Amino acid sequence: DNSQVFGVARIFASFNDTFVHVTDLSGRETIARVTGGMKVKADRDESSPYAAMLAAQDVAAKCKEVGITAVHIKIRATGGTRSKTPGPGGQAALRALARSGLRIGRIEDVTPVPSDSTRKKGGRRGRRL
Amino acid sequence: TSHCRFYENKYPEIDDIVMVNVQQIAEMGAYVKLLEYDNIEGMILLSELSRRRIRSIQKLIRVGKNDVAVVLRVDKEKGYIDLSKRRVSSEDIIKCEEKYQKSKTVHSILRYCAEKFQIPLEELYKTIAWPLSRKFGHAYEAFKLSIIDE
Amino acid sequence: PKKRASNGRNKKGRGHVKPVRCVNCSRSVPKDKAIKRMAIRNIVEAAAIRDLSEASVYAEYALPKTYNKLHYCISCAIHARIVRVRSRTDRRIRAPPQRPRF
Amino acid sequence: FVPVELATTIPVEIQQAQQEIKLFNKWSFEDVEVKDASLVDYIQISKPIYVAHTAGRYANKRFRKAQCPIVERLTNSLMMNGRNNGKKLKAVRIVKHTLEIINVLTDQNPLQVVVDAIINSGPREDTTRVGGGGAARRQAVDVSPLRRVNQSIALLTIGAREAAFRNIKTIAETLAEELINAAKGSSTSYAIKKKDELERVAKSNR
Amino acid sequence: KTPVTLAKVIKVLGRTGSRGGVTQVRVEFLEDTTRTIVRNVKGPVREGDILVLMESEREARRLR
Amino acid sequence: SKKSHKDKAKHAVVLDQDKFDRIMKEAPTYRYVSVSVLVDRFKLGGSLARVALRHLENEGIIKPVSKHSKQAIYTRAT
RNA sequence: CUCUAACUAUAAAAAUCUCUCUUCUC
Ligand SMILES: [Mg+2]
Ligand SMILES: [Mg+2]
Ligand SMILES: [Mg+2]
Ligand SMILES: [Zn+2]
Repeated sequence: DNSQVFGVARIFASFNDTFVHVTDLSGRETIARVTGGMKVKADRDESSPYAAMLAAQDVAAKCKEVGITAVHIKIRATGGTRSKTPGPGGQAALRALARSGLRIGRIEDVTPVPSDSTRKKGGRRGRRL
Repeated sequence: TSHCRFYENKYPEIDDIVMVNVQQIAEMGAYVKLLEYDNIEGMILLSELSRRRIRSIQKLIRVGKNDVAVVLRVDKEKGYIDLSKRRVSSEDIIKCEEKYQKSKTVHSILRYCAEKFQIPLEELYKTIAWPLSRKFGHAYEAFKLSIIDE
Repeated sequence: PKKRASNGRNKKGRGHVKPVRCVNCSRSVPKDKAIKRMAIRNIVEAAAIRDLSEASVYAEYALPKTYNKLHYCISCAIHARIVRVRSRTDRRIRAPPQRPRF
Repeated sequence: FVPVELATTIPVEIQQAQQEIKLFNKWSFEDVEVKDASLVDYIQISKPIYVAHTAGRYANKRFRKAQCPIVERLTNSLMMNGRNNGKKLKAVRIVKHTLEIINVLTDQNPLQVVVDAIINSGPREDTTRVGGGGAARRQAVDVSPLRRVNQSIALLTIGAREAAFRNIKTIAETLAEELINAAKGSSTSYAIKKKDELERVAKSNR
Repeated sequence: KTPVTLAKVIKVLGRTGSRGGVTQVRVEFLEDTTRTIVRNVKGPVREGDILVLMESEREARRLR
Repeated sequence: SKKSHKDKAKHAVVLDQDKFDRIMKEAPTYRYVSVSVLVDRFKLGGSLARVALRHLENEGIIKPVSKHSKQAIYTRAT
């Protein structure tokens, strides 16, 4: 190591209100819980890339204040029962973290996936929007 | 002269709740005066206007009335107010109503002197407002205590 | 009338198939008539591969990818442009539409 | 300096040493430039002109508009709400009087004042109504250089109009004062005010 | 803060938007010419122009 | 319709001795004075404003540079 | 006559409808 302060970004990117929540290597001690909805006013563009980008920039400022420079991102979607698909905001949050000085390492896909559990929501014919 | 803002300073603070008076609508939204803070114009954007979908606009703004809202960002350099109507709690709406009525009562009280003695309203309100609003609460309780014991 | 010889199902000898739930509309549908797309994707796009690269220790990273197998319904698939209504004589061509990227 | 003998002599101020072509024989197309590097090639001060009115065929193609002198474009856009439509002669005299006024108050070669007002008055980020049906909301977009220039100039002339209407103040003076207010970042200018409002509606609705 | 940025378009990426008036453009920044970004611009554009951006972080997709 | 104009007289069309002195004193220190610039300072109605302007062009208090109808450009002399 | 690589992203609302229907051999 080059005397680095490693961290984990572990982005959670649903289809609404992208989450950015950095913690230590132990994963227990949280830093900069600020999310996408924190930085947008509509309460509905929370999934938009702008919310995630501003959240990531504020996280980066907090990390520079606390010394964490290089990161280990754990990209997450809602997964499980819900669509198994990454949200649009989380990727933009990851890019914004990449820009603002910080360094990356070992980006991970930590999407929780079931082995056909949980007879899940929707009914037979499913969504009828 | 209806002037000389109710509270300590002319320029509204951040994320603060107000009730506003509507005067005109150009095309985007409406930059309308305020009777909760100093009379500097505060502008509402249509994205932050109606809880229901935007199909009729003249019935929800009702130009020339009092409407509860909350100011998002304030420009204290030369005077621009970004003002928002939607994200207001159903329980804080009562807070806005009561606070606006209290400030209205203060305005009504401290106008009689300025018009009876033709002295500056701003000067008299500046003299009176130091023990008035900042002591520990609104003026009305202080005025009632004073009439029962000055 | 017989629209498709294979009944548009692709079961033909199983009697019953285990249903699967659509990714978007959440409709239960037989797993064979559950039009399926292997969404194999790089975890970030080319507009950010650079941004991540110069902000990366461990030069020339493998940049791990994300894989998924989307089990659409048919209504979502036709609505969300995955499957297209083709002409009568062109239905009988089951090859993928000619090398998406060449 | 080189007075020329003729059977009919054009007067001295028009005849003496004017191989330095001037707009109205008082202001130089030299010593004036575009302060912002972005808008260059779209504020055409390169070609010297003696009268801000030419039989220009400046709308046949997509981008022959940028070859029109900026002063001439201001003249043609000055006369909107064209009860005065046509009547470029009076527009030319209005803008010429405006240039004289700008020369009087803080001279600074009024050509440079016009350029500075254009630079400070053209919005840089705008919005567009592309929200489909349900969530009718407006989204941010960047502004093209020519679009920036046209918005600046039209906003300036419409501000001159709003000042001039049913007002003792003459439109030459109104437009001149708008150019003083727009040369600096003064908020009293109507054009700068609308520019800032549009910039903010773009900023907030990214 | 005045973080105004300048970028020269190198390729016009057709025209996007339901209105049919907004252009996608691939602009390389005048500063740090090695980097390119695609953004939306309202108004007439041609390659070789230089355009002004208040923000340079935002990547612009199709406007639906 | 409504009494919203609330416009006062706002003008004295014919000068007095006091306004005569104010005009002849504030004639300099103004780089530019026009008909409506003179109207702006409330000291004249405006029809006599140009009368006063040309009457300040008697001993060269204010030099003229352009003499077009409805718009003449006058700058203080030094 | 030797060839197995690249990807994006929308579902607001929208009901109803009167006559009068008939003619081809050289
Ligand atoms: Mg449907
Ligand atoms: Mg059928
Ligand atoms: Mg099938
Ligand atoms: Zn489906």
